[PDB]
Amino acid sequence: SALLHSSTMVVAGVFLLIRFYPLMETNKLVQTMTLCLGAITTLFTALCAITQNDIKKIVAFSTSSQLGLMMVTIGINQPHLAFLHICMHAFFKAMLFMCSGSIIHSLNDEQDIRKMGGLYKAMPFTTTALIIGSLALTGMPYLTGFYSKDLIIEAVNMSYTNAWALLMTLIATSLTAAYSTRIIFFAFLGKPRFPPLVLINENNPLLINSIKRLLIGSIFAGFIISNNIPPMTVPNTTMPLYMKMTALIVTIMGFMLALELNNTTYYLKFKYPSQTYKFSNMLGYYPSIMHRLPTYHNLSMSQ
Amino acid sequence: FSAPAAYLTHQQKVLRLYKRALRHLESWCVHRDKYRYFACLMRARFDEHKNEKDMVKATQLLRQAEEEFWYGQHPQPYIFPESPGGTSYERYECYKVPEWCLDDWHPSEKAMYPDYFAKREQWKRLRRESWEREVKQLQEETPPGGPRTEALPPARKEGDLPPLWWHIVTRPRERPM
Amino acid sequence: MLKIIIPTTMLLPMTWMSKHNMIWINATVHSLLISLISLSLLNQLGENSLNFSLTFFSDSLSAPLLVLTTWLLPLMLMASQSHLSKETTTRKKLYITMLILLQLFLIMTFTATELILFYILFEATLVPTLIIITRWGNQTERLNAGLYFLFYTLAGSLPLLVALVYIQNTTGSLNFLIIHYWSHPLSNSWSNIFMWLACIMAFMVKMPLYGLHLWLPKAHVEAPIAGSMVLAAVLLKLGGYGMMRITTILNPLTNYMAYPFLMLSMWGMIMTSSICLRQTDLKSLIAYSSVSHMALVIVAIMIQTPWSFMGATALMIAHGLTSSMLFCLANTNYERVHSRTMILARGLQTLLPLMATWWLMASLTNLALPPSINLIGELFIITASFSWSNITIILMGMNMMITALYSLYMLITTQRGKYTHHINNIKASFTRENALMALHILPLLLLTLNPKMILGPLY
Amino acid sequence: PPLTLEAIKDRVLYVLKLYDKIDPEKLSVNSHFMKDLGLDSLDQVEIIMAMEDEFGFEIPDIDAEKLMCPQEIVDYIADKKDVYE
Amino acid sequence: GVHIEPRYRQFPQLTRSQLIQAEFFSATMWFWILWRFWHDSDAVLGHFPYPDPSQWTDEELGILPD
Amino acid sequence: PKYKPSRLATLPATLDPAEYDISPETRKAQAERLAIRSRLKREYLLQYNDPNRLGVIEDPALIRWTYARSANIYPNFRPTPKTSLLGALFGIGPLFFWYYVFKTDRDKKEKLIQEGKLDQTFNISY
Amino acid sequence: KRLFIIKPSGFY
Amino acid sequence: AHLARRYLGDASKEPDPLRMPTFPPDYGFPERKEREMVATQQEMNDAQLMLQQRDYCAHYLIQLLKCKRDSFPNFLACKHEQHDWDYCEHLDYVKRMKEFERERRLLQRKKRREQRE
Amino acid sequence: KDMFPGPYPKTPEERAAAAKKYNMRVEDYEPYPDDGMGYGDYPKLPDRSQQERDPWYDWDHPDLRLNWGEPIHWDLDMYIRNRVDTSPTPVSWNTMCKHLFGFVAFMLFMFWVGEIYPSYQPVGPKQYPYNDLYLERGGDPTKEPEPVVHYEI
Amino acid sequence: KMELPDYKQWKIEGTPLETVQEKLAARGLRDPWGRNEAWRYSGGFANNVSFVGALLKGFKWGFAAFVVAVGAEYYLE
Amino acid sequence: SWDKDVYPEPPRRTPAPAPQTSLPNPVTYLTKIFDLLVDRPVTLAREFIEQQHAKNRYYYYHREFRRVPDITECEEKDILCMFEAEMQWRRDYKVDQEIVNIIQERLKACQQREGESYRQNCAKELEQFTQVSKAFQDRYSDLGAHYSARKCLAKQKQRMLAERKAAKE
Amino acid sequence: GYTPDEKLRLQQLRELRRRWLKDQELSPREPVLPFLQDGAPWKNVIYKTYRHSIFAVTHVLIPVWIIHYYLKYHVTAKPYTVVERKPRIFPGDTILETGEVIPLMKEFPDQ
Amino acid sequence: MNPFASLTLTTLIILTIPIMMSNSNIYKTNLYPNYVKTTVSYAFTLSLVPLLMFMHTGQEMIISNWHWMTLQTVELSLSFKMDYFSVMFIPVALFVTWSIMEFSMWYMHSDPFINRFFKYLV
Repeated sequence: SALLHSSTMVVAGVFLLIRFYPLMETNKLVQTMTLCLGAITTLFTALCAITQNDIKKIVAFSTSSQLGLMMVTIGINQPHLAFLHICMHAFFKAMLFMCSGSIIHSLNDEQDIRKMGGLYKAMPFTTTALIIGSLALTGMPYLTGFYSKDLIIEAVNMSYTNAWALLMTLIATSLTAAYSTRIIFFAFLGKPRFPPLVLINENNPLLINSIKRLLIGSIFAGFIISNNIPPMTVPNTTMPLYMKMTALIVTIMGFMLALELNNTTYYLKFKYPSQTYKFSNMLGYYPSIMHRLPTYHNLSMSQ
Repeated sequence: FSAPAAYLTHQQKVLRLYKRALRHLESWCVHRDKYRYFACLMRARFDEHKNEKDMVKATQLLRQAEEEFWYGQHPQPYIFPESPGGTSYERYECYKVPEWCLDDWHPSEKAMYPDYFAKREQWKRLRRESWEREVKQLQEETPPGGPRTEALPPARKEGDLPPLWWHIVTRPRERPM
Repeated sequence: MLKIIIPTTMLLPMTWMSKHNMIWINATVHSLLISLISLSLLNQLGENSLNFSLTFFSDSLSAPLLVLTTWLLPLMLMASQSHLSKETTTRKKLYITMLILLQLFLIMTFTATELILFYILFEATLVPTLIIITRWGNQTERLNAGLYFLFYTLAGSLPLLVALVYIQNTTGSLNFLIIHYWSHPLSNSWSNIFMWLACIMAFMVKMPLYGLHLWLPKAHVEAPIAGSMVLAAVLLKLGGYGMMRITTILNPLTNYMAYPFLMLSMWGMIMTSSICLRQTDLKSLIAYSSVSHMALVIVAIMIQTPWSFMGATALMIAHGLTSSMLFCLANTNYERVHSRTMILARGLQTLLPLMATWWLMASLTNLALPPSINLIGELFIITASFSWSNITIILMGMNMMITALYSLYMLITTQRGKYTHHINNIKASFTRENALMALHILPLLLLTLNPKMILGPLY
Repeated sequence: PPLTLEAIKDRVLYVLKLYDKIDPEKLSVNSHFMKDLGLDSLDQVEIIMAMEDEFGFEIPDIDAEKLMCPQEIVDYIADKKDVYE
Repeated sequence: GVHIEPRYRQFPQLTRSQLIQAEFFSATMWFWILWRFWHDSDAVLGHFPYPDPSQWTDEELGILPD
Repeated sequence: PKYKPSRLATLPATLDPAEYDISPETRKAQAERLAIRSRLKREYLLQYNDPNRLGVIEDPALIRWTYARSANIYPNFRPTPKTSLLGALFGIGPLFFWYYVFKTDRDKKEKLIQEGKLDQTFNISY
Repeated sequence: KRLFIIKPSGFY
Repeated sequence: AHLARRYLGDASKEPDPLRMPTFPPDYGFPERKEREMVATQQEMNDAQLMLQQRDYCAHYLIQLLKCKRDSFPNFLACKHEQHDWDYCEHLDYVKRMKEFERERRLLQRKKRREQRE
Repeated sequence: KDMFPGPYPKTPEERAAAAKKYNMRVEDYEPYPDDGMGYGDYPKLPDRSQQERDPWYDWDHPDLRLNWGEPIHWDLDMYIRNRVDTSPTPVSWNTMCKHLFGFVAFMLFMFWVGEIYPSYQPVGPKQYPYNDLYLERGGDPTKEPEPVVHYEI
Repeated sequence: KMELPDYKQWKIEGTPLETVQEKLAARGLRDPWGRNEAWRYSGGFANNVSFVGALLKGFKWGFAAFVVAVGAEYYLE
Repeated sequence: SWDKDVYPEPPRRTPAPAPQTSLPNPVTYLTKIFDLLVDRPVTLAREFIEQQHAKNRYYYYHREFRRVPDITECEEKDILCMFEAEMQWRRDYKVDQEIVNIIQERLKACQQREGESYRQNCAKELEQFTQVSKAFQDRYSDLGAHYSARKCLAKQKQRMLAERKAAKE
Repeated sequence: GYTPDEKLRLQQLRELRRRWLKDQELSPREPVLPFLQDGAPWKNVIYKTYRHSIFAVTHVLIPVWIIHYYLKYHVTAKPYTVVERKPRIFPGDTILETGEVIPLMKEFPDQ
Repeated sequence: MNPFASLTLTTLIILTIPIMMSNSNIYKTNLYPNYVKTTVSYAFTLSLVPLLMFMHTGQEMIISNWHWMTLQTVELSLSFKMDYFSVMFIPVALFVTWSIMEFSMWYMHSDPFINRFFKYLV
């Protein structure tokens, strides 16, 4: 999942669209379709990720959201920016997945965040790596995320774009910080909830070295790549200040709201699920009705 | 596992609901302290009707609790990693190779582990020797219209092994690797 | 061409006079040698066909099929060794002779210059196939399957015989060369329409067409492994070859008369692949997959575009190899478990790893994984149909999806999951079985390197 | 780190000791929860949940309802984890 | 390889190198952010002021008097 | 609220009213079902744990299932009006529909070709 | 403890 | 802002981005000098500049590309050249902003003429 | 031979014999309705997936969750764990479908509205030199383009 | 062998479990597994940083490096 | 080796390197290393094999076919002349296909070479390919899978009749 | 709970199972069928730099030599095989034919 | 430009060497994952060279080494379009895969078919 379905296989479609950018620029309907589609994916996948109890599931939904952001970038007719985002995402999301794998291995195949806790100090190295990676994923300034995502948001705002697609991208940006706060608070922070017989041990040269390499990448590759590649996109130099800072503002809003809800989780107040929570946690019910009705009809008709 | 029963008693059904309710509540209450607080409150609710004697009333209460459980069911409850539905469920199933394949090993392969296969032959002899008594014992303890329950009898007399024991005893290890 | 025909004939006295311990060995040796000799025919000229004599000729369409048959015979012998090992020497020699006669007939069919000679031999192929199916079948449905196959083929062929004799009376010659050089367009008269139907229906029956494909499941399932191999590798391609030859004198009436058969095949591929999805018998699933893959070739032939014909030839060769391999794998599993129910044997990957790898590669070829010749042919046909009508892509892509689905479903159900506990007779794979699978796979993957050979005369 | 029979027993008795309703002084490997101790049916379900959460493997209800003796729980865990020592 | 011994109900052993590397890389990230921001903040903040319509006049824009 | 079961979402036993029936006849029926299950299980175990047995344990249920799915289909088939109607509408219906669609498309393209409107600038492969 | 691992025959 | 003044406000007086430019360039402005292109067509083709980037600031960008090619291995020795390019692009975007408001004030003035008549 | 599926049971005696053949209780046994579809006397087992079956019960076939000799569902292949699942869901089927379809429809409607009222910046169209790069953008060199002059503002 | 620690040492005292116990005592109930969950809220596990605190990991040293680096440039320029 | 007339390659214009930074270009050192460690031994092996080839110097010739009477100058049932003409037509068909391929190669090479200026700097190549495409399509298209010289003759005759009708109007 | 018969059977089965598991334990040795290729060549050959460099040679030097040599049979032989994008020309000097060009400039207000 | 083509082809070709060696004893030995990792690392180092050349100049090329088949007027040939996207993505993908392979060597250490796993990754 870390290699194929986080950084290489999943980006294949976006690469296909980028490779045909000279042709895609000619047509206009296709650009709008890509834009709207990507907006839908970002919103839906991030919304589902907010209420996922499996760490790998949260990371995978984050990957889907990122790919949707790249598709939106294609909708803004900004292919090179999308490719740059592909590179940066490959750098940091793979590190996030490796940290999740380390957590799972140390906790003896415990993938449910509800039974993971107090990992901030138990695994300092993977904690640092996850922190840096999540910050980059949320577009922390002067990180791999800052040199692609922030530019993508800026381009989307400063362009003739479907209004609702732009809105969905911005809302999705807050949800990005939300699921990051989820995978930080409910896993690394808090009190331990894992079973007894603590076997936590990340003192492995291979794991440390791999995550270290991806760390150095996540911290400096964005700057290096952006400052080395020849200029290919005309920048939106003059921009309203609030539009310029919108990415950071939305990220901060998401972080604050998610942390607030996580703190309220501490409060001894059990409450029954909301219908919206059921919708999000059931993945919008899509894998239920869209995986039973069509298959049933097809197989029954066939027989 | 253990031999199944024809039906579940009302007491058994309530106990099953009790475990499910607590586990779902634990799934809801991520923090341990939060769960422990509400666990006792839920336990009290069961204690409130522990005295309840009327079976019709108790059955009516059971129906309501299950309806409440479904409405309060956690959409994504925690499942143990190796439990059915877990992430690691059936993960090592492929590595589990039946023991009868060892008899198909080439003599060279059996030479690589001589002591083990020698002990394996002893196990084979044990199975054949006891098999006749196993079937005979089952017939003696079998009701007229065959067995009505899947429960199997133990070894009544010394020198005999529990009937139908080979597969249970020689089953694959949890982690073959 | 006698450099191939005469040794094939000489196989028969060898097999009859070979020692009981050397029958299979001698047959396999000299069959492989004959395939090596047949390899020379692949050196086709750019324009002119290799007209060896007045009676025998070859082109870039006939040569791949000839090589395929000469190569298929040894593998059929190897597969037949297992089940025909308790048979008496005379009957084993009889089976070998039936196979040799079938190969000889097919060679002559693919090389015959005269249309009536082709008809004679292509209908002569029924006798050995019928005998093989009815005599050496394992079930009780073998008799009914043989009846169905024989009667379907004859009901198709007899009007073709009448039509061919009519053409001989009118045109004056049935030689393919003369028939092609002296081609005359057909009108839209009812007489011409019925002549076209008579000339097309027999080959439509030969390569299973939706509606007339009922014989194929029975034949393939009931027939012995070798018989199924020929049935799904060459005997079906006989229809395609004959149709491609006979369409030369069936134009422009083909444009008007193709629509019924075209729609039948385009919907039939989807229908048969969906049937594959919900099959309980392994051999039946393989047979229905064959039906779909052959419906693709039927569409390609009906469209009559050069790309379609190239893709048709490539698909025919590829499908022959793949279907033969799939039947061989199913035969090995069946021999071990003595049942054809797909759900009976599960998790065979753990017990037999190498055979599982063979299964994987065969299934990948079945789903047309690039750059396999299967995909080359399928893609060429898809492009030709897209040129014919853009709407075709819908059905073509859906059929691709269903093919991938049912192939991977077969792989998962058989070579994945928890092993069946009670089945304890699954012994290690024999060297012969692995060699059979290798001799099925390696040639195909090598053919992918130089597809030009199997791309037909329109390359 | 293979769990040993003695280790499994130690952890089981540990969980039972941390249970305030179970007095540690009379806590024995053969202290039937329903007979030797005063634990009721809900207490049996609770202790089963505690054991399964501590060892991280779900105990089936049909098996759980018939696990009363602490040694029975220990040996069942040993069987599930394939512990022969 | 039993360098780390498993505990039962206690926080695990944390080797010195683990903590040193974790803190070093976290501090490296923070230093990188601060260094880049001090060197260049326009990327985050702005480089050129955003003009306003009121700034331009009708004659400056070219709008003739009614 | 309550849970409404569907064909693809069955009603769970916990919400099933029949599960809570403790009448004597239902208990006897459950006993009989368990008896049949136990008998079949005992037979399978006896064959399965037999050291002498070296082969597949034939399952009559599987044979019956395979037979009914293929062999017994036609013998029980009756030309009812429902069967005839459904067979017609799913056999020739789709064929006619696809024929109409493809014929219309082909005729449109041919019309464009005849008037030269259809673009074939680099359509040199067909 | 080195434990025998039941495997299918790999020689063939 | 301007969207609300066009979607929920007076769309007639609010400039339509696709329609713009609508009022003639000579109308209103007494005289307007045309923009001058520093670089030449052939120069753009020689630099193989993207058509999107072949704008009225192409000269600064070409100098930036030249310095960057020469600066390599150092990739931090063209900040001044980059600054010149984005400054020109800043002016171009400002000019476009003025074009929007030029149509804007003209549209209201057009209504004022209607009010007068 | 008598252990093979037969025709639709007509007399109650036939029904009992069929029930015995399939190892089912006479009360439980139910043939498919005699619609002429070729089902015959095969039992109409409950249409529930193998996933619904108790995962803790010891099945003779664990992966399929089935017992030897147990009557097999007609559509077992469809109802395998790897295929269509009919297990109960937390939310009711109608509600789940309503929520999914409503969400999709609302998304589509709002995207159409956003297309009606797009988001744009208050700037004029970007200006390019050489007649909007006519010649650069594959313009006929022989045919002089219409003049595109941009003035300084 | 891992040395299973004392079982008596696990006490809800101070831990939020005790606060829960006080709330239950007000209701008239007593938590029965307080000591079992004590280890989670005991030892080094008891003290954990907040979200904002966690994100600022290394900032002190990083800021110190930043200040030193800024001063180093000025001295060297 | 090949005919630059058939395969036009515009004269290369590589700019002169003018480094403006003291830092040494890694590319230069890497290229020197690559040359010394790879190109040199490869060139030496090439030289040895070329010597071996020079020793065993033999030539292969190009077969040329004389022109044969076309299907137009052929009797109705004269199968001998028809065979000759059909073979000639098929040879010419192959040659025309290869001409199309050559022009396509030119077009693709232009697309890659001109980079971002491909649209304006490949007009000649695009026009050439368009011409060749038009000609090839008019001569050989819709003939069918069983194409023949008679079919091209029929298509040409139909085209000529249509041209006559158009010119008469 | 467990019926006495069931409990007794569980005990007996557990005893036999544990015996089976103990049987599933490798003997002190697992006879390894009898390395002439790894004798003197692998006796005490260099285990650091030789190993690293021989891996490097076989995996890059030989492939790179083969591919660069294949260029001699591929790009030099067939036309339009390796097409390089025309080098971008910024106002300056070329190599084959030299020559220079330079455009005009606008007023430079500030950095 | 000549080293550009050579290196760009060599990266992909070197990536294939482990798959070829999967037929040797190295596959059976426990060194196969390490050999795979080192091969990927060396290939990434090689991929850096065309990246540096492209950064210095912008070199982009297409390499149609082998001609597959000429379908009438359509010629199919194995052609590697080495441009900005490919020349930059190859290093990123190789570096990520290198890190992932090290992590797999740790995480999948106990896996019975770890050699198969690494071969599949390659």
